[PDB]
Amino acid sequence: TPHYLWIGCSNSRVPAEKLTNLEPGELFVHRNVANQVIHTDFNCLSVVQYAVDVLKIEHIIICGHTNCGGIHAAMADKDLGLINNWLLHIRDIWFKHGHLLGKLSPEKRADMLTKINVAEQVYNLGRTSIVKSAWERGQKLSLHGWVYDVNDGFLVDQGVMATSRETLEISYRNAIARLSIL
Amino acid sequence: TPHYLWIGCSNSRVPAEKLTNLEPGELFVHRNVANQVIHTDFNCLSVVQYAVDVLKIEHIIICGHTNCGGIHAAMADKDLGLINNWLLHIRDIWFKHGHLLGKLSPEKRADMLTKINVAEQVYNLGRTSIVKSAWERGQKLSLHGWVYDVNDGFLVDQGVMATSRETLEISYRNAIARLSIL
Amino acid sequence: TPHYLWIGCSNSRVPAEKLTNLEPGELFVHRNVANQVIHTDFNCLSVVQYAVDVLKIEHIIICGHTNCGGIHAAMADKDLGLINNWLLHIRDIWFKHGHLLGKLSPEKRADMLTKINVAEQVYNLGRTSIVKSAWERGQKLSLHGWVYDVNDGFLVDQGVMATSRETLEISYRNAIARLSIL
Amino acid sequence: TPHYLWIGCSNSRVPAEKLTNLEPGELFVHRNVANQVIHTDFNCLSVVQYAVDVLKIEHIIICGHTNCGGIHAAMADKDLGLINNWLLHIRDIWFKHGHLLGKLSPEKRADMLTKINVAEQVYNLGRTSIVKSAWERGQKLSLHGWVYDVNDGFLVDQGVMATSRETLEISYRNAIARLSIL
Ligand SMILES: [Zn+2]
Ligand SMILES: [Zn+2]
Ligand SMILES: [Zn+2]
Ligand SMILES: [Zn+2]
Repeated sequence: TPHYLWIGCSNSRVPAEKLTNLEPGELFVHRNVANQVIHTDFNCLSVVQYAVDVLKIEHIIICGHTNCGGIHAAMADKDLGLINNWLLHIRDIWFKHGHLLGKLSPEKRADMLTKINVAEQVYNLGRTSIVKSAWERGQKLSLHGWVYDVNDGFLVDQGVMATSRETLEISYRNAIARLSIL
Repeated sequence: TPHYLWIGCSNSRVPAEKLTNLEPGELFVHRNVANQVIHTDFNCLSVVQYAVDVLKIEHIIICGHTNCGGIHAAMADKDLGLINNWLLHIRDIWFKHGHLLGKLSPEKRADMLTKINVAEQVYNLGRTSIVKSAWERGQKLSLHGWVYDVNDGFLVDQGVMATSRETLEISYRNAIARLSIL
Repeated sequence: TPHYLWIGCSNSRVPAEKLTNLEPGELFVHRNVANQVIHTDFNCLSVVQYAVDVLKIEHIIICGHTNCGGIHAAMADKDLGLINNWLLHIRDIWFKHGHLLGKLSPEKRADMLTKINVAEQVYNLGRTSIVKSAWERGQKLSLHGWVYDVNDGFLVDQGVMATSRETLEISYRNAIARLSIL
Repeated sequence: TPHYLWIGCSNSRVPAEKLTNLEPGELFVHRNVANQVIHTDFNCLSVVQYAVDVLKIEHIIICGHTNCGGIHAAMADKDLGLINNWLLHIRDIWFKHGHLLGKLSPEKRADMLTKINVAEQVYNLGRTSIVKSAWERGQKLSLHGWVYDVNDGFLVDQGVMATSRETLEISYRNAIARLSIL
């Protein structure tokens, strides 16, 4: 059985098995554009549920990555059909952290939004009743939100780790605080 | 750019870049429970849309797999939270083809539904207006439905394979016809 | 508090309060294009849940109606953006009952698909774990699927009533049987 | 044809054709819990899309309402199944404006979030590529955000009102600004 859920980007360069060292078959995997955990996405939350409730997975990694098409698209004006809907959530995050991102060098803005996004998705994941329950019923379950850079390993935006709803609060607000340091 | 969208199951026992000899960086990936393409799932369809429109991918592989817990769960009566919703589509598929599955021995059954599912999902994928437009505007785009025999090689063909909406009808209906007659 | 959930079409001529005689405030209302209950629609199922679990509603009416734009669109070839995704579920129903509908007079085909649709949505609704639970925990909860005709009151396609998962099976397969009589 | 899409809450205490003096047959309606327009909700957005593209509606009224159980539930910690997912968007809105709501007395709070929600939802509705395209192609389309005071008249203005994407930014941001400053 798998012990890890990897929520990553569909992006071809970011596959769990090569960013991780996990034994073959340890990785339950969900990938979607910009590694989102939208509150009302049955797709992702079904994986999270199946992971958490069927497989009793104890680690969920939301891995985002740099130079992520989703993030760029989120920030772009292009009509990408359904992607617009999907990335609107990311734009929400973008707008929510507009103070911070406005400051940043336009190019780095994408990479910040990637870091932030992961934070937000973990925050989303961790506020899921799926995860909140796993915890509430004392199941061990750690959420991690990382950002993998194509040319750099993990951005050490480590930030995003929750093992409880409370640690989520701290980690999340903490990560957001860290990222705001500039 | 990658050349394949791989829509597969979140089941680790199916790592795409490994089980195809394809390069890492060549598989745009979406995985979800029982590798579904639900008409109204922005998650998957965003991946597809990103794949088809942004990456201009030419091959969408929906790859199911045997001993897929998704498929098993669909056939269980067990309340698996959000997953029940997700898997009710698979149960539609089960019941849609209940007669075929009725005829089958109750283990063959799972692996049949697994194959059928791939077909249904290809069919869904191909009636996507995303995929349909790609085709309508001459975008070379083939849909492929495979099942990875988890305990084995790899059924590099469920027969379902569409390079157009019409080839979709044929391939799919033929696949179903076939799978209904061994 | 409301005692009835009305899942109807967004169609302006089909508002619950005027097709029903219910006291002001008795109607929890969800309407969407072609009054669907898609397994993985958080929107509708949230209303169903809220209805069933918060409001302890004891009656869910999926009211469809004749000359329903959704149904027509379902059957039509038009690109209606997100509507295509949404009505693809209805097309599924259409294709699932293609034998029956193929027979029918093209015009009546739409009205049959409307009757069928309601059956299917109730079937969907009733296989929801929300409803299955209400029942499993002995809560009184009756699903009704009707089809209101603009010029005729209810099509007496009465069919579609479930007060239990078993009655759903019967009512549903029964309704489908009735509709197949031609 | 109807001239208004009414996006409201499933709460019966809000019947649209009645509370507006509008004709029955003039309100295309979507209702859901806390009258949300989630970027990735095909349900609502299909209604909107049908409204905007098929019915060529010129007014989308998102109408929230006071003592909205949706809003209350969002603010409760209670596990309400699928509804938690649905309401996590409202909780984002709550927390997004936590400071404002922090400042408020904990009852004003609900009715504030109710108003804020309408604004957020209008904002979401207006960043819909559905609505954005209608505008981009000169379709006369105004978005309106109202709150029906359930115990009263009707706040025929939350201030949020957009006839374009730019008027969307202004109206929305202004609404938020306002609601943050009484
Ligand atoms: Zn990416
Ligand atoms: Zn599987
Ligand atoms: Zn209709
Ligand atoms: Zn309400």
